[PDB]
Amino acid sequence: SFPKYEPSRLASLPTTLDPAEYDISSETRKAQAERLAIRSRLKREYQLQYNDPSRRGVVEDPALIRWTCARSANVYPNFRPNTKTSLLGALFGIGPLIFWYYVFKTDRDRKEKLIQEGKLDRTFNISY
Amino acid sequence: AHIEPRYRQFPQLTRSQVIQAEFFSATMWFWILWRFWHDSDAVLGHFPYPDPSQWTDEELGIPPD
Amino acid sequence: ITKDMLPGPYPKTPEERAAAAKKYNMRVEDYEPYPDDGMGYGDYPKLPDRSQQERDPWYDWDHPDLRLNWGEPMHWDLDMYIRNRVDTSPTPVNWNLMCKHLFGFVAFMLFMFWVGETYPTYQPVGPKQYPYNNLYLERGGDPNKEPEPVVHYEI
Amino acid sequence: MNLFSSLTLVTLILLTMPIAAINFNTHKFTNYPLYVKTTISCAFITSMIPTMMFIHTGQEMIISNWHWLTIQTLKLSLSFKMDFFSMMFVPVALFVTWSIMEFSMWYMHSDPNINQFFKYLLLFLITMLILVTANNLFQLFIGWEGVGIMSFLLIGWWYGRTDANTAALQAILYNRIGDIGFILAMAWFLINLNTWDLQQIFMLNPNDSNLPLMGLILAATGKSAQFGLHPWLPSAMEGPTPVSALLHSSTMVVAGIFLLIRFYPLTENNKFGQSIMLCLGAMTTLFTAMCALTQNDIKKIIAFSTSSQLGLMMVTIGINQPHLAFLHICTHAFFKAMLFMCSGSIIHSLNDEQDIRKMGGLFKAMPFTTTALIIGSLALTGMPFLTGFYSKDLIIESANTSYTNAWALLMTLVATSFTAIYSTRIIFFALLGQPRFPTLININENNPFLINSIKRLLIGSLFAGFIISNNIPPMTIPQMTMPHYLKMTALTVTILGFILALEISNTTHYLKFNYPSNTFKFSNLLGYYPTIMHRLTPYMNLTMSQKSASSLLDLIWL
Amino acid sequence: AFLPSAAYLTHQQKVLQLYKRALRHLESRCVHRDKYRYFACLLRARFDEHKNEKDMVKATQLLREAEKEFWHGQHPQPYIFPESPGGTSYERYECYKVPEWCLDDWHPSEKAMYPDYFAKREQWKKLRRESWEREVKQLQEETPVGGPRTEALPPARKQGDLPPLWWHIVTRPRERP
Amino acid sequence: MLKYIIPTMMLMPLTWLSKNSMIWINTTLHSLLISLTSLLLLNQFGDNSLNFSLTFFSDSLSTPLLILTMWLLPLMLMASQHHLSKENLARKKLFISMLILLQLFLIMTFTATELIFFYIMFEATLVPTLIIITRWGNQTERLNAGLYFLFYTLAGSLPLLVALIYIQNTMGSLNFLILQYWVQPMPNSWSNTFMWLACMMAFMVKMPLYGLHLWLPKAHVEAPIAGSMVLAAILLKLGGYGMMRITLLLNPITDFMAYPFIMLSLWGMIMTSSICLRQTDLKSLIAYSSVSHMALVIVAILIQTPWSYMGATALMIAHGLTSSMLFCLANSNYERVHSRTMILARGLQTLLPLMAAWWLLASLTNLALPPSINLIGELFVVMSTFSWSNITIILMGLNMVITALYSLYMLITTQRGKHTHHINNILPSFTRENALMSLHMLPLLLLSLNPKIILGPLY
Amino acid sequence: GAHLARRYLGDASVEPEPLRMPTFPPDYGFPERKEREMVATQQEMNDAQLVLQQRDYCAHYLIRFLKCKRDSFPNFLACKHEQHDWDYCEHLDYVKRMKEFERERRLLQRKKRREQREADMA
Ligand SMILES: CCCCCCCCCCCCCCCCCC(=O)OC[C@H](COP(=O)([O-])OC[C@H](O)COP(=O)([O-])OC[C@H](COC(=O)CCCCCCCCCCCCCCCCC)OC(=O)CCCCCCCCCCCCCCCCC)OC(=O)CCCCCCCCCCCCCCCCC
Ligand SMILES: CCCCCCCCCCCCCCCCCC(=O)OC[C@H](COP(=O)([O-])OCC[N+](C)(C)C)OC(=O)CCCCCCCCCCCCCCCCC
Ligand SMILES: CCCCCCCCCCCCCCCCCC(=O)OC[C@H](COP(=O)(O)OCCN)OC(=O)CCCCCCCCCCCCCCCCC
Ligand SMILES: *C(=O)CCCCCCCCCCCCC
Repeated sequence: SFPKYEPSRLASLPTTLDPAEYDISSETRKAQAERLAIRSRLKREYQLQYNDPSRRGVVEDPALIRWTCARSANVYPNFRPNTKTSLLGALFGIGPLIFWYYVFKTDRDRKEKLIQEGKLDRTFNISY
Repeated sequence: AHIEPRYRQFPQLTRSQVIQAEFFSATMWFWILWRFWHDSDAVLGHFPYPDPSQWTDEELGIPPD
Repeated sequence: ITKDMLPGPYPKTPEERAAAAKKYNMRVEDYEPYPDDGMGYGDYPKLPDRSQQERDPWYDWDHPDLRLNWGEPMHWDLDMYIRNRVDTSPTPVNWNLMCKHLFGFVAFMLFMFWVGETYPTYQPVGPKQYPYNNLYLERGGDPNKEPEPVVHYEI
Repeated sequence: MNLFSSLTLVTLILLTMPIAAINFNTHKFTNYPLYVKTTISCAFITSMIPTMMFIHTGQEMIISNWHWLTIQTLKLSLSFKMDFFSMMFVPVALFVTWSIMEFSMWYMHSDPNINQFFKYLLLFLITMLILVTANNLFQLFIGWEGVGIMSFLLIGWWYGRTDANTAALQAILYNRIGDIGFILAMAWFLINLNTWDLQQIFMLNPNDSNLPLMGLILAATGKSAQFGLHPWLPSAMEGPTPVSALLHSSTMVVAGIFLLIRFYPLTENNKFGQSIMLCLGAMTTLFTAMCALTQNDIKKIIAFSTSSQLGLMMVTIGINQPHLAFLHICTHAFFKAMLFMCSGSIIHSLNDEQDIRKMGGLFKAMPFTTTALIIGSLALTGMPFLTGFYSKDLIIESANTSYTNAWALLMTLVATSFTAIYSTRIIFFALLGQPRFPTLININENNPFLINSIKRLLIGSLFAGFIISNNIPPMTIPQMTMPHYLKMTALTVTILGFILALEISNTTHYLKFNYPSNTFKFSNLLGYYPTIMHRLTPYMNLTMSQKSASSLLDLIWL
Repeated sequence: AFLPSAAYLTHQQKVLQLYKRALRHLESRCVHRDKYRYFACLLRARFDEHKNEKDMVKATQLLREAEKEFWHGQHPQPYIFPESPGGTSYERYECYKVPEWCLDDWHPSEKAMYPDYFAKREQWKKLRRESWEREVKQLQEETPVGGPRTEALPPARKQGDLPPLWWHIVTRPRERP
Repeated sequence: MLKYIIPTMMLMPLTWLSKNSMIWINTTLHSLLISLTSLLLLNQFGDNSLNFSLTFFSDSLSTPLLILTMWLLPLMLMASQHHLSKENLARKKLFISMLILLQLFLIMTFTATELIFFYIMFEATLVPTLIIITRWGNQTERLNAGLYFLFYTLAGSLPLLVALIYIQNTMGSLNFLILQYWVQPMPNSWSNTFMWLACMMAFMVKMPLYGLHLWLPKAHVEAPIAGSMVLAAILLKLGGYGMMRITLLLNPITDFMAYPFIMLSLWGMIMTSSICLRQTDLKSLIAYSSVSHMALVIVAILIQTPWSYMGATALMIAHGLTSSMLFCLANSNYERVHSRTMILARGLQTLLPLMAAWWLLASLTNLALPPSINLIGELFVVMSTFSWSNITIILMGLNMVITALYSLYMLITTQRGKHTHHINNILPSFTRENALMSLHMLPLLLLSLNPKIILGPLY
Repeated sequence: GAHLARRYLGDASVEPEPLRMPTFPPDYGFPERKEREMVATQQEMNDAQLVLQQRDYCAHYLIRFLKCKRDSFPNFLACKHEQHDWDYCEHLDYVKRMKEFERERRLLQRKKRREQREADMA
């Protein structure tokens, strides 16, 4: 019939073409009502501090503080050296260093061999 | 007095903007017809493009052997 | 802020998972962490990788430019999925179909320029002819040496 | 002599004087935009005298007036090159900018940061005439990065809007990718030729100049929106209308083309650089003109128009005809600035409406705007003996009659037809037919600022090609002998484009609803190129910028 | 899906939203007004063919393949209104929308430039601060246990009181400063 | 040099005998007078360095770092006086005394005629900086950085000490003037390989090197503003100064010992710049930018051409000014919103237009807008590394894209977009803060007029 | 443009290639062929600062036209006939290039029919 839309990593499926959006069951009513309840409670807890006149400053958001503490602090104490961590720290850790090492060493050996054989046009090359 | 905003109908026009727009449209077609009447070769062609097959073998030096 | 709202290690027991989902302010069923391979995410919730461009714009947001609320557990790459950056939104044409059309179009235009460079078009003329030994002294020839005679003839 | 160099420097110092005025302020201004417009009018009048006394004798010079630095063999001096390119570009740029600022005194009147806007626009003009007059690569890099940064600041003018900041950072990204190649060219000339000055580059005249010309072609790709580094020029329509009119149609975006025209003695002795310029220009002028066929925002359509004209400029450099390319720059400035001004006059009249599907019926509502939009479109397409005829048609008259990549020529002709297609598309959806805009008509254009600002570029778009092409000296030999099917090529292809697009436009009144074709989905989503690479290349950067770079290596292992 | 008041979309709301998005994307496809108006009555007939469908599972399936029809026939760049999200003039003046509390940080030499304005702003702030504790003690006795269920707020009940959480909605910046 | 050391020491009785409301004014005044005095060091010559005594000398490498050092003290006194207002008066004088003592150590670190006096003053600069960072850093969480400082002491300064004592026994002197004329070529041997690592790794960590930069986005974060200013502006540049002195003795083994570390920097500036695109912490973003700019100075010293030394010392002066101004802008928002989170306070051009102008100018100098000396240093290093290898321009130019990308992102996030609603303590800009931004930026802009005084001894 | 089809779709053996031609001697078929006279002196076009592409066998018309263009300032429409003279003689130079091309094509036809006559006869 029709071409079915293919989702991707950078092209998500729409809300309309997802089947689980069309759930009518009461457990989905419970989950949606609890999400609405948590969101309404957090909205109320925010805008009681936001609309307060006696507060003049920053309504601190512990989800934001928790996000920054996860992006900075929680990186080392939850590390475990295993096969996956060591192989991925050896691929992107000492891989491209070795790559550019052999590339630049090859080109510099080529250029040195051409200079000591009188081949490289180093005529007007007096700034270096 | 400015141009009043109007609703669901044709807006007010000034005599001056209409005569200037007609004047520059006449200026465009005047300049086009003028330089087409005087040059007539920048669009069509400056010189004749000769036929290579219509040239004789003596001026080109082709001895038949 | 204090410690029992800060992130911790990977949740193993289900009651630590419940304590974290209460800490991260979300349902326990939605709360899934990153898998404990040792990459250091910790007990942070694995949000399903939706760009903030995808959100409801007409919704009354706490952070309207971010399309984000107060107390909502943010995405791990929230700095990456802002509307100034990486988007994951649905597109009218499929992703692989876009990649196929782009690669076929670009490679076919490259191949057609290679074909036209292989077979160049020109005019039914001879070469352009210049006097004075192909303009020898004009093109940087030395005045002491004398080149071969470049003589052109009438036709 | 003493007149030429003096008024040359007086033009640039006069352009810098309102910057000192706006920086030394205490009062609230007695119409500072009028002051900057008066200053740029007088700077135009000032720069007219060196241009006239260049047309008299051919008088070129260099003003290496201030010694700045000496790195052991490299004497970097403040050096201004007054040649044919500066003498034809400076009056055209000042005339266009003067019309853009008299436009902006009407269009940008509601903006409370109008003095900052005119300040930034003057800063752009100063950096651009630093670019086009520079005699070494360093001062040209100063003007180059200056027009890049003022492009950033004038795209992101409504800095609260997310899309404007996104487009501005996008333009900076693609321009710095071009700057990779510009710095490659500077590095090559400093190492192999011991100079950044143009004179020693041209006098030494190197033969192995493939690598610096590849650097310059990458620089012109980043700057003139060639294919691969193009989409920032359609993205850059998120800035205001006089920004897109002055900067991103006529003045800034020709600077990569100007960089390649500036280095013509290296390109005329390197056939490989000519072939790469020809292929890249034909690819860009095909692709952007094809994308312009199926768009609905009028600023996007005219941005694809100016990028297709830049691709055609790259084509006519690539056939070793640089002076025709620069004549096409000086020609293109007038009618493309006028087309953006008339489109923005429609936009401001129709209460910030830019989508052409809610326009129409403006032939008799906005008569002067309709007149000038038709004249700008006909100058764009190559109507006989408008200004766009005196360069672009000659481009085709040298693109046919030369040792040329054949497919590049065929795509050049397809682009020439597509120009007529999107031009009559603009005239169809925006001027013709019956109205589609909402019901409260506030349509008005009777301000002498708007009318005179479009009027002077209208006089330019009518007469300037004739005047300039009869005032410039020959620098090549014009190829004037060709068969009649080859002389009538560009006109016939343009009229075929008009006929095909009129048939397309008259298929829209029919009461039929067709499913979208794959060509329509390809050209409407911009060859799928800003949809993929703007998602994929950031993704593969930023995860790699977080997972392995920050977290794995530089927080745990190292 | 994601809404402030309801936790979901009703089937009636889904039908109306799909009808509206279909007409908008259709008007994007069908530029001219008489042509769109003809196809708009045709599409209204197509939507009113199965308006009277009692079976909600069958109506669910019909709505699902109607979404597939709408996705197969959508315009790639539909007409977005300029101040609608995705529009060309959208959030353009947000750089001009200064919050009101910045007036508190002015110097008194420029506060004295507008005497009536700040002399009235003092009693605006007075009104806010004597309304705040009354509307807090209003919200604390009406909110159920566990917090409020939905994000909607109750109005001002007594005469003389003000509605709760009102200051940033009333004193918000104009859309064209 | 004794006309500079003695006024810097007289700033100690000036700061301890001053009246309690006058101790910022007096130290700022007399340190600005010392910074005006600091221009007498511009008596340089095209052949000879300015050689004062047996203990102190000044070529055109040490002179601009001295002027920047003596200029940095009044700016640190301006920057650090707000958040010390509720401090005890005696603790405030202790802070000012540690700043003065750090300047005192630095201005005879850069002029050290002999290399072990350079080592003593070089490792003497760490102690007042340590005390400033850990007594006024507003939070101290250094569980991983203790082991890294142990790694700095093991792999760094102690092999340098043993190597300098070895040169003292071999050459008979460590006078740099004598070592200009008594230098022997250091040939290929394993003894000379460990000699090269001992002479270089202390300064490699001080730059910092990529992979060894683990301390710098911690020590910049956990510090007060004066500590971050002196770390970014001067204390990284001790490594580059020491490399440019000690690479005299390391020829010609440097010509094959530079190849690993050059890779570590040429890829490293690709990574850390990219790291700046994913920073939640603004101060950490400026720290990783400092790593991404000192990688070029490492490469330019290791390739040892004239253009590379000229570009490296110009980049050192320019980056000192620029990154010090960036940390001061980060503090001028942190003193209002009380958090370093870069996504917290947005849209600040709607609220602070002149401060957003300062953000714009510091970003344009950060991304090397010509003709600024950031670009002059960047550009000359790029030219010299093109002469080293013609492929490296890619790794240069790609860096010069990403260096632009995070520079404007830092501008776009903090200053542009929509303002944050729940933050209402955003005060207008104090005249102190704008004066601090101008005393950073206006010298940096005036040095574009006359850059020849910051291009080193071989201009 | 038909010769492009003759060289690509046909054979390139009989079509003269653009890059290196004439492949035949200039006296081959021409009894006592004369040279191409240059009218403007080398020093005269040296002082006129002409482009190296413009110093062909008819640059003297260009020198007369540029002297007229300098001397008729500001009346920039007063020297149309000198431009016409230069354009007409450049046209004649292009015609001579066409004559060289047709000469080379007809001598390659002579060689083709010669070897076909030799294959038919011997
Ligand atoms: C030794 C004597 C020398 C004398 C000559 C002076 C030499 C240079 C000195 C410093 C120049 C900059 C000074 C102003 C900037 C800083 C303050 C500021 O922001 O003020 C805004 C304010 C105006 O704005 P506002 O509306 O009132 O309020 C701010 C707004 O709210 C919000 O602001 P905004 O967004 O509306 O507007 C900000 C705008 C934003 O505009 C931009 O960001 C655009 C800039 C980049 C693109 C354009 C330039 C590109 C490069 C080309 C030009 C340079 C080379 C030219 C040479 C020929 C070609 C090679 O910036 C400007 O307009 C600044 C103009 C000058 C910019 C210089 C380049 C900065 C870019 C980064 C570095 C680039 C390379 C280094 C350049 C070095 C030049 C020497 O200016 C003032 O009030 C002026 C204050 C006094 C200034 C004194 C300057 C001299 C100081 C030195 C003292 C010692 C020597 C004695 C000389 C005394 C002379 C009077
Ligand atoms: C209203 C303002 C105008 C001033 C009004 C009041 C004064 C009246 C007018 C008369 C002025 C005085 C007489 C003329 C001036 C003095 C002339 C003179 O010899 O001066 C000595 C010199 C001339 O140079 P020099 O060659 O003699 O010496 C150079 C110095 N050494 C050799 C050590 C390197 O300086 C000047 O003239 C300074 C003015 C320069 C003007 C341009 C400045 C541009 C700054 C840009 C910075 C970045 C550059 C990057 C680009 C570099 C190139 C790529
Ligand atoms: C003549 C020779 C021609 C040679 C051609 C081949 C070489 C060049 C190849 C193409 C390189 C450029 C294209 C890829 C990167 C483009 C990134 C970009 O522009 O992102 C834009 C994106 C927003 O775009 P958009 O989706 O339109 O936003 C509006 C609505 N959201 O904005 C964002 O998402 C923000 C992202 C911020 C961070 C960017 C991370 C990626 C950085 C890419 C650097 C590329 C460096 C290349 C170096 C090459 C060296 C040789
Ligand atoms: C042979 O055909 C010589 C002409 C140049 C090459 C072919 C160009 C074909 C396209 C141009 C003419 C189009 C006429 C509608």
